[PDB]
Amino acid sequence: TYTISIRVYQTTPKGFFRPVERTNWKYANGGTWDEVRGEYVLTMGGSGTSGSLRFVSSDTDESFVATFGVHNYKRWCDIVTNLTNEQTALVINQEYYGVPIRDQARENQLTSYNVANAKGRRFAIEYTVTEGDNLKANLIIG
Amino acid sequence: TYTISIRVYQTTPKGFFRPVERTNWKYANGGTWDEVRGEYVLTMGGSGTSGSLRFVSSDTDESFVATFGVHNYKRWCDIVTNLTNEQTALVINQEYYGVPIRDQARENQLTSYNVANAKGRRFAIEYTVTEGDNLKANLIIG
Amino acid sequence: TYTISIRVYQTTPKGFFRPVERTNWKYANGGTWDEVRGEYVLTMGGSGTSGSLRFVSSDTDESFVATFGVHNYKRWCDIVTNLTNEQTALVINQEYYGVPIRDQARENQLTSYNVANAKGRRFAIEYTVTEGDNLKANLIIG
Amino acid sequence: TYTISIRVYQTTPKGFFRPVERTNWKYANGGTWDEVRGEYVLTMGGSGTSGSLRFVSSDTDESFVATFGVHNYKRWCDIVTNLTNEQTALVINQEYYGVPIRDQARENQLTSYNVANAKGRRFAIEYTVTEGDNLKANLIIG
Ligand SMILES: CC(=O)N[C@@H]1[C@@H](O[C@@H]2O[C@H](CO)[C@H](O)[C@H](O)[C@H]2O)[C@H](O)[C@@H](CO)O[C@@H]1O
Ligand SMILES: CC(=O)N[C@@H]1[C@@H](O[C@@H]2O[C@H](CO)[C@H](O)[C@H](O)[C@H]2O)[C@H](O)[C@@H](CO)O[C@@H]1O
Ligand SMILES: CC(=O)N[C@@H]1[C@@H](O[C@@H]2O[C@H](CO)[C@H](O)[C@H](O)[C@H]2O)[C@H](O)[C@@H](CO)O[C@@H]1O
Ligand SMILES: CC(=O)N[C@@H]1[C@@H](O[C@@H]2O[C@H](CO)[C@H](O)[C@H](O)[C@H]2O)[C@H](O)[C@@H](CO)O[C@@H]1O
Repeated sequence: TYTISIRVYQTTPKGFFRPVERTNWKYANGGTWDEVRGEYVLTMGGSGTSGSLRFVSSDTDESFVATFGVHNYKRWCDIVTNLTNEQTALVINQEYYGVPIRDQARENQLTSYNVANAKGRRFAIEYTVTEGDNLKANLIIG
Repeated sequence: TYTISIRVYQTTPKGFFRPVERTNWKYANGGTWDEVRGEYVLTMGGSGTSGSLRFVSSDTDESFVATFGVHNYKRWCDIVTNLTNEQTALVINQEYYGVPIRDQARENQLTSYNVANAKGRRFAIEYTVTEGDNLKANLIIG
Repeated sequence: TYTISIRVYQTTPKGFFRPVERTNWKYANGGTWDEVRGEYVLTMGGSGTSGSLRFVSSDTDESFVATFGVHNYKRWCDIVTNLTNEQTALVINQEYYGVPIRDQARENQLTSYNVANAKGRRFAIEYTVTEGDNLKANLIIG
Repeated sequence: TYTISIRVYQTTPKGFFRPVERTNWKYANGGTWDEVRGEYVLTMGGSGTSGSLRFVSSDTDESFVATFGVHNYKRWCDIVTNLTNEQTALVINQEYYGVPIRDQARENQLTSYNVANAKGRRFAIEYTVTEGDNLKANLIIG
């Protein structure tokens, strides 16, 4: 059993990103999302699965999906932005198990990642605890 | 644009079901989940899509996925229980758009649905507003 | 350090009670309220303090304040209903440290309590774990 | 009836402030706290009351209470930090109605306020809508 506990930081008062979706991939006995002490907690039944969070800023027509998981006993993460309306977290979560470019992101087993949207705003995941059963990450909205 | 506002009634202090997942299907320009005044609000960009909520009772090894949507401009719902660990909301939500036994439930455009798990616990969805752009439903856990 | 973890059960689809306020009394180094895995968690820095939750049903003009605490190393609880608009949780929480009838409720160190409003609806607190540092209770809305 | 909708911006991934308390003062027919689309919404029954939010960073031994209200039909705000353990939101909210150094802050009817704690961290409230029945404010944690 793994947990990934996520702290969300919204760093600029320009626009407002709100949570809109949280998904669980089906591998390794699946997993759950819990809110715990102001954090988003992804619990997974083993290595080889993941969960996604989608955030939307309707003020500025911006959005992103942040995905967190464990691949071969090492944590991984990715962010997808410039989302079409068809790119919900349900859709994006699954792409990490069949789409080569997404597969590669997972295989990278990154402790940190960033990507910018077409509007120039950057998003980042930073694992602050990178080892063990109880992993911790910052999700930073630029 | 459609909304479905959901009030959750957990009626029996035997076990405890907690929210663990909320998904959005990709059709009809997708959708979002919001928490508003203690209610779950599914917003959708048109007719032909849906969203799912999974709840889990860890104390009693119970779980269910409740799905809400609009099909051909009429609201629909379904509940799936007796879940395997591989049946996350991500999985179940998507099955309503390709799996015949799930497709048919969606096509029924039901204003109410009730089901029991193997342990005899009943789960129900009852729409209280069944027409118009802003729909309302009770989710009742027995 | 004590925690009291509270599971809220709303048992009838008649009206809808939503959370509106959560307060902490100042004794024993104060305390906090956290949402953890769908539960309300009151953490307190020792014996001799408490915290309150207020719920409101605007559909039916009903409300109540449920208070939980530890007095002389034994848990206690009370519910106040038939609230005036001036009876917020902030007000009610404090009354257990100066108002004789409220003082008495606290001194009772009850594992369970119930009270009905003028509309005939009953509310109950039931401690399921009554001893130790990590206490658990059901808040049942009739 | 007044509303104040609050967007929280936690801007620095050094420490983590989590919500721990939300209180309502008793004047002007009281009020409520709601979570709406990722925002905190304080609703009040008239002019002359307020509500408080306490946030705590356990990692860094930091905390603050942010208070929002309407005084003589104009919005007001204040932040208190460097809190003792006895200074819960319940305590602080009430002090704005009898304690001179707090009364004066309320009477200032400020559209913006900023303060630093002993460790040098800045906290700010900035109203984005300053007139009418439905007010809006950013709460910025530095
Ligand atoms: C150890 C590990 O991380 N393995 C993953 C593997 O996860 C496993 O998937 C199977 C079903 O395919 C099953 O759910 C099992 O419980 C999981 O541990 C992934 O399938 C692949 C991605 O293709 O990556 C690793 O091998
Ligand atoms: C109007 C309606 O309810 N139609 C649905 C249809 O939804 C549409 O799907 C397409 C993509 O196929 C697109 O997303 C469009 O925006 C939607 O309105 C569903 O595809 C089907 C599923 O069987 O059911 C109706 O025809
Ligand atoms: C052990 C216990 O429960 N004692 C309470 C007492 O709590 C204590 O209050 C003082 C300040 O008065 C201080 O905050 C200390 O940390 C607390 O443990 C209560 O004051 C009284 C109620 O009047 O009840 C017990 O004695
Ligand atoms: C209109 C206004 O803002 N007045 C406030 C006043 O609020 C009123 O308080 C009384 C009880 O004293 C009652 O609750 C009424 O509904 C409120 O409008 C405040 O009491 C004072 C605090 O100094 O400030 C103004 O006068």
